[PDB]
Amino acid sequence: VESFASMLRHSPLTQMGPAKDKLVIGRIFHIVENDLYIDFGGKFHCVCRRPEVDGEKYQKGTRVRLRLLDLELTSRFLGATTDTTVLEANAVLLGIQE
Amino acid sequence: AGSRLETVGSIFSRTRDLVRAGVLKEKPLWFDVYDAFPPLREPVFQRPRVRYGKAKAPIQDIWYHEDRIRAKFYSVYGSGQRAFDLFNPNFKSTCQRFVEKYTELQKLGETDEEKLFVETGKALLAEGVILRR
Amino acid sequence: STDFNDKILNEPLKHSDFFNVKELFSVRSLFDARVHLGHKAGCRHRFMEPYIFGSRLDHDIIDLEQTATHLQLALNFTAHMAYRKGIILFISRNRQFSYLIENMARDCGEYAHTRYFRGGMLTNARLLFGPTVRLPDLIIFLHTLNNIFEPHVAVRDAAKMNIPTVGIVDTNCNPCLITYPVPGNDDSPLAVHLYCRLFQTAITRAKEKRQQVEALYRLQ
Amino acid sequence: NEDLPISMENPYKEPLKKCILCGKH
Amino acid sequence: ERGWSGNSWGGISLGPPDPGPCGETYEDFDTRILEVRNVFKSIRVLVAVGNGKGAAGFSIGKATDRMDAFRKAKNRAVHHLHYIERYEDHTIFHDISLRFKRTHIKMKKQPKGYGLRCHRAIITICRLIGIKDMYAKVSGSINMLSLTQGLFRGLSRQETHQQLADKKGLHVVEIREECGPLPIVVASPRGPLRKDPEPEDEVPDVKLDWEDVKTAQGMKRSVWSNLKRAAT
Amino acid sequence: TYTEDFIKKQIEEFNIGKRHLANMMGEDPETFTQEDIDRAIAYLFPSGLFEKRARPVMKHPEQIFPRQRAIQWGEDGRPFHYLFYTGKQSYYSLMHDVYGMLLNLEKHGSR
Ligand code: FES
Ligand SMILES: [Mg+2]
Ligand SMILES: [Mg+2]
Repeated sequence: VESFASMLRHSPLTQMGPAKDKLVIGRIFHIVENDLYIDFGGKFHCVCRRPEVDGEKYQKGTRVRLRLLDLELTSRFLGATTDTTVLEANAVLLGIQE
Repeated sequence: AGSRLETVGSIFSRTRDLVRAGVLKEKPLWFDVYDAFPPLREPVFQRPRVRYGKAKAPIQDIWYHEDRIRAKFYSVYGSGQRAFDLFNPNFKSTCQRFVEKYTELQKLGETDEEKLFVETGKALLAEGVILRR
Repeated sequence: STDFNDKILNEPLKHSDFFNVKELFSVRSLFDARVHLGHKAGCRHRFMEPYIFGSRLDHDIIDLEQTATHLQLALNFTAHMAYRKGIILFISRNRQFSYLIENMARDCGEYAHTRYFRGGMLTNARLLFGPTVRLPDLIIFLHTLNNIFEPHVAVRDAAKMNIPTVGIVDTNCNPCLITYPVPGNDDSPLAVHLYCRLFQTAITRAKEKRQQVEALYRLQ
Repeated sequence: NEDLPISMENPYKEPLKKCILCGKH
Repeated sequence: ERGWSGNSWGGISLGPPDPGPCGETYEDFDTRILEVRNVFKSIRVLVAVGNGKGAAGFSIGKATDRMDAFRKAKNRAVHHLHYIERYEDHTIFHDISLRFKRTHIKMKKQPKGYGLRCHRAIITICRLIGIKDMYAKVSGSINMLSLTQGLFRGLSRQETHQQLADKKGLHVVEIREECGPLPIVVASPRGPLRKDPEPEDEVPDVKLDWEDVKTAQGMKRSVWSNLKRAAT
Repeated sequence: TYTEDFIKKQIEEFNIGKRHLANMMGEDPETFTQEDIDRAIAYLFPSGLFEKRARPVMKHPEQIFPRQRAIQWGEDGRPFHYLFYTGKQSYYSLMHDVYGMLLNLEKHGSR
C-alpha cells in the first residue's frame, strides 16, 4: 500500500523543484473576453491575456506552453502579521502546445 | 434552546450539561451521533497567539537526497527546453532521468560527486538526450 | 415507538461504519485530486500546524494520512445525520463553485447557501423566517473563509446555535470551532469536486438506507 | 520508511547577490 | 422584601424569566438584579438568573424604561447560561484565585454549615447557582460587572475530582478530620491506573497569599473579620 | 386575516346569491353569467359614482379577497426549496437558472 510519503516524493510537482522559469503545459478552462484561465496542475490557476497572434486558436480545452514564475502570488505588507494572497499563479503564455 | 456562549466549552459539553440539568426536554438530533462517533478533537474555542522570542513553528522543510542532484543539474544544464506535464501522474523530466541514472551509478560504483555527474552526463548523451551546458 | 426507536435510530450507532463511507475514497484519490496542496508558509495559521506534513519550497503540504481519518469521521457524521432526516446546509463563499454546490445540494435533497450571508440567519432566525422555522441540524463548510480571508460568520453563529459543523480547512484557516474539520485543499477544482461527490454520495446512500430499513421493519 | 524527507540546507538556494565592486580593492 | 438596602435595586428578585421564543419555560429559574445605572436618559441593568442546580447566567439590558431593561436582561440571560460544577452540590471543588481586569477574587472551598461568607453580589449569585458553603474575598476595584464576569469565569473553569483523576490517572483520596484516618476515594480514573506514584515533592513551589498565612498564624487583628452576621 | 373556511362559505353564499339574482331578473340560473351579474346589479342598484370601484359590485369572492399566505415548509419543518435559507429562494433560483443557461450557451418597442 503506497503511503502518502511515497506519493509526495514521486509526484511530478515535487520532482519539478523550484517553479521559477520552468516550462509547463497548461489547459485553458475558462474564457472572459481576452482573459484566459489556465490550469497547469498546481493549486491555483494562472490568468493570461489572449495573444494578438493567432488569438482565435486559444479556446476552452486548448493546451498551451507556459513559463512559471510563481506558484502562488503572495506578499507580506507593512503592519500585517500574515501574507496577503491573490489566489492566483504567475506565468507567461508562450504559445499553443503542438 | 441551548446556551449561546460559543467561547465556553464546546457545543457537546454545553448541550450535555443543559440536558442533564433539565433545561432541554429532549436531546437534539445530533447528540447521539456525536456520542457514538466523537471527533478527534473537541471543538473548543481557542484564541490564536503570535509567537515571540525563541518560539518557532514545528513545520519542517521537505527535502530529499536527489534535490541536491536536481539543484546542481538545474545549475549546470539549466532548465530543460522540454516542458513539464504535471497532469500526467508519471511524467518523467530530463532532470528526473539524470537523477535516476545518477543514483544507479552511485549504487553500482564509488561516491565522487563530480565523477558521478560527468559520467551520468556521458551516459545520457550516449542514450540520446541533448544536454547543453 | 420504543421498538421503532431501538431498531431504527439506535441500531446504526452500534456499528463503526454503518454506511461504509470508507470505500468512497483513499489517500491515492485525495492525492490525485490535489487535496494535499496548501498555501505558502507565509499564510499559515497556527492551529493548522498539527495537520501539516511539511513545507515544500515554501508551500505547505497537508498530511493526507490525517486527512483520511478526519474525512472518515466527517463523512460518517454526515451520513448518520442524513439517515436521521436532519436538515443539512452547505455553505461556501467561493464564487467559482457556487453553481456546483447549489446543484449538488439540489441533487441530494439538501440545502445550500452560497450567497452573501446576511446578519442574523442563524442567531435571529425566528424574526427573519418565522416563529416556527426549523434550523439546520448540520452545516457543511466547503470553504470556511469569506472573500476578505476572514472566517465565515456562520462558523461562530453555528457554534452559538449549537449546530455541529463539518468543514474543509486549508492551511490558512482556523479549525478551532468546526466540530469535524477536514484538512485539505479548498482551491483546486478537482479537490472541491471530490468533496462534493463524496458528501453527495454519503447523503444519498444514507437516505436510501433509511428508506430500506423502514421498509424492512414495516414488512417484518 | 525510506521515503520520508530528510534534514538538509536548501540545495536550490541561489547565491547572495554581489555589488559590481565585490572582492575588488 | 428589600434588596441589599432599602432604596437599592441590587438583590431584588424579578421573578421567573418569561417563556422564550424557542418554546421553553423557565419557572424553575430565579432572577436577581445586580446593578441599575442611569445612562446619559436610558437605563442599563445587570441581572443574573439561575435555577439553583448549577445552571446560571447573567446579562446586560439597556432600555429607556426600567421594566423593559429588566425584561431584556432576563430573557438574554436565560439564553447565555453557564453550568457550574458543584462539589457535593453545596460548594466548589477547590480554591479559586482569579483576576478579571483590576478586580481580584479569592474563593475558598468550605465544609457544610459554613454558609456564604462572601460579597453581597457573590452571595446572590451563589444562591442562584446553588452553592451553599464558600468563602470569598474581593480586592482591587469593586466593579459589579467585572466582579460578575470574573466570578462566572472562575466558577466555570474549575476542575472536578473526576477530571483530575482522569488527567493524572490516579485515585483521588479524601482525608476528613472528622472521619479519622479512613481513606475516602472520591474519584477513580475511567481508564487504566498508573503504577508509578506521584513525586513526593519535599516543598512545593506554590504561590502563597500573605492574607491566608497571616490569618493562619494569628497576626490578623482586623476588628471586622469573623463578625457575627445573619444566616446567608 | 381570512381563513380558508371563510372563503369557502363566501363561495357557497356567492353561488346562492347568483341563483337568487338570476331568479330575480328572470333569466335562467344555469346560463347566468358574470357580465349579466354586473348589468343586473347596476340596474337594481343604480349608482352615479365616478369611481367604478365605489359603485356596488357583486363578484366572485377570490377576486376581492387577496392571498399571500405562501408556506415555505411542511409539518416536519423541512423547507420545500433547496435555497430556502438564503431568504430569497425565488430570486436566487432565478439567478441560478440564468447562470446555468449562460453556461450552456457558452458551451455551445419593448422595455
Ligand atoms: S557585496 Fe559589496 S563588497 Fe561584496
Ligand atoms: Mg485555500
Ligand atoms: Mg429606608
